[PDB]
Amino acid sequence: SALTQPRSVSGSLGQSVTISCTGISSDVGGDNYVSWYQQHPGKAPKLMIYDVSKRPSGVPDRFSGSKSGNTASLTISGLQADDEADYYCCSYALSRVVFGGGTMLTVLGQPAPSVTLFPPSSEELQANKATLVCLISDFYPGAVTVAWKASPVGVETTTPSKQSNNKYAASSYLSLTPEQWKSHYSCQVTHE
Amino acid sequence: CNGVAGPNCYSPLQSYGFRPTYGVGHQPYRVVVLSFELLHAPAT
Amino acid sequence: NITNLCPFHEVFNATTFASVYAWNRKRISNCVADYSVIYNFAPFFAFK
Amino acid sequence: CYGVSPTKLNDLCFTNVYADSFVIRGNEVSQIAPGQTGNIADYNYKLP
Amino acid sequence: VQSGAEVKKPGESLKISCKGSGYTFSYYWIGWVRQMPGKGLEWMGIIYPGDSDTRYSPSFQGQVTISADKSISTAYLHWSSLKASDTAMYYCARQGDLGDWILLGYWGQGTLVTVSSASTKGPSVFPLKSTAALGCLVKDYFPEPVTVSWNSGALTSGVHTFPAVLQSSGLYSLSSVVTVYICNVNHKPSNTKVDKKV
Amino acid sequence: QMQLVQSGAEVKKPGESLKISCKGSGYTFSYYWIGWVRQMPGKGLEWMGIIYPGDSDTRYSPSFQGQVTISADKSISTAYLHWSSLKASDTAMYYCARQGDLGDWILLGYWGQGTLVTVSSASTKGPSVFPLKSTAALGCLVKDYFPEPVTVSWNSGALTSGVHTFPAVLQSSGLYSLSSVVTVYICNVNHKPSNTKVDKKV
Repeated sequence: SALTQPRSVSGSLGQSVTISCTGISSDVGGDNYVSWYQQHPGKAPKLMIYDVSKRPSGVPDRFSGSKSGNTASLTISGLQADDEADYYCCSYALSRVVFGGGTMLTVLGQPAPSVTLFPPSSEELQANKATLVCLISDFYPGAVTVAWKASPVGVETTTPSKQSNNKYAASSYLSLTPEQWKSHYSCQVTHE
Repeated sequence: CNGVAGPNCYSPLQSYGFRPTYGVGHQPYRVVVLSFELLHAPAT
Repeated sequence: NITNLCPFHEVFNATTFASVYAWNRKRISNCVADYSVIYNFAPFFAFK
Repeated sequence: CYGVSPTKLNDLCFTNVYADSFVIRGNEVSQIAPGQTGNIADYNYKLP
Repeated sequence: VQSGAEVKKPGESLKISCKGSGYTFSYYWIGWVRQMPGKGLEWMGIIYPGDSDTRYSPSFQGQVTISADKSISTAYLHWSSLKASDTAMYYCARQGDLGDWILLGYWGQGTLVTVSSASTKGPSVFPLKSTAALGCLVKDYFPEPVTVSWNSGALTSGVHTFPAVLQSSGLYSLSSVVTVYICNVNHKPSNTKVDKKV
Repeated sequence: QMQLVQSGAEVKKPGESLKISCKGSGYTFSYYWIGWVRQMPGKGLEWMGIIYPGDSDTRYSPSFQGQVTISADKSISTAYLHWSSLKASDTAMYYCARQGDLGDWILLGYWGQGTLVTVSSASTKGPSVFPLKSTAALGCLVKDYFPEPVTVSWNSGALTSGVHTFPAVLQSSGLYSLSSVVTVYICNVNHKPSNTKVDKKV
């Protein structure tokens, strides 16, 4: 059996969220072999909810669980900014450790992206290169579009960023020749 | 099937997994069977 | 003509067993009792 | 010791004593005995 | 604190480690749980401080063995004939007095082993109207774990590092900003450090 | 890779009962056997005994039933030997050996670096250093020393290329003498077993 978990959830600040957990097996001796783990993105996992009939030490009282047949639920109240982390339910009734499909906790709230343009350096021009970098940051919604004007213009970009300042960031690196760059650019950013 | 262990015809020789990590039950045990034959035969 | 294997891998490999005063039993029926899969798990101090 | 006593052994005679030697698994010690059954007692070494 | 992850090829028998503290390595179960990029945790097996009654996962019976050190309370893992899909963040967990023997009370730090065969191409640094902020650019580098610092870490506030962008040629490119200056870039797989001033 | 190292070479008098040990690392020193061997160089080698650090299990050679005992510590993974009533017939080389994953339990897998032990009642007489057309090369002479193991260095080991050390020559009076030259300077001689360091410049 494999534990089924929602891939992504949408919570809110001050509200509650219930993470589902199905496929939990049971053996002779009990049926409360359910434990949850809190793993921050890029950090070390920490035990948060185990033996939902009891309360772990050091874990705030705003975390609790429930049991209903073969389906369990993780009740979390008081969603904050630092609560954004990965959660996985575990089942160890048959002396085997299994994990869910991964859960991403996202919260909603009140969110102007920073648009900056930097020309290529002299070291790039001497190497017959011309990289146009348009930096985008300080935007809460996950909607962003990168485009340049030459008539519209290899180019790669990454929309998601790393969890370091609780803010999203995206950047694109347009690689063109210096002969075509000096013959003419501007960055076009679309945001909600 | 004569010399192919791939299909259902398997090799009748299997190896043990004797390791100190495995506790009692899987540890090797030396067995000495002292076969005794006490009868009317001349005893040497 | 029953051919379904017996759920023997459900009691011997249990994580936590019941207490002494609240011992629990598992009903086992309609299966093929293959006791050969029990010896490879672990020896027993009492096998009377 | 089948048929003989372990202590009252140095006061007897034998025709030809053969000391076998073989290493088996820990859970297979209960199978090396007369009248027993199993994989070893039927395929590797059997006692009458 | 854990040891770094060096770029290795499948079949070199690399080794990872983790350091724990706050308990006695006498009768508490301890194991390792990996996490591949893009999936959840995967439990492999555990080991006992005394008689090593190791119980491996059915999908890890002959893929990884536990070789933890007891004299120094430092866990270790041994591999043999590795594959490309073995890249995962290995987390060291112990039993703990919180739950049962199989329950994981505490966890380690985690180290993401990187497996590649691109000969570990050396990186390159290139410099960049706001003045007020400055930045540096790092291009032409295949390995992903590349860090950029400013003045050897003298400035911490107002410093941000953006994730690398995968190029079409397989390389990456990283950008960094600092609130205003020499930007220092360290490459762990190649042990090459390049300095640049805006 | 697995590593193994013994203790330093020492010279003791009959009745001190030294405690030469053996340090092991790089693996679990509980499931692998470990032992020692010693014998007069004119008689070859001789097996002493082995010990299993996993539990209580010791096996000794019939020639070493009560002459020497072998012990081990599973915690720090360090073995510990112990002698009783050392005599003049104990001046032999001590080499350690382990089981190893190559052969059986009795097969010796690896070896240490060695530990020289010499029995003598000369009160550990301190050495003396004396210096020596070519100029070009220089050298020094060490005389008036009873113990055989003597280390000679030039400028505390600063010069390594062109440095050569000749074996010692035992005089008829019962003293050794060796020559150490260097291709070209202070010749430093430090007797580690006696902590005697003598400096001399050519």
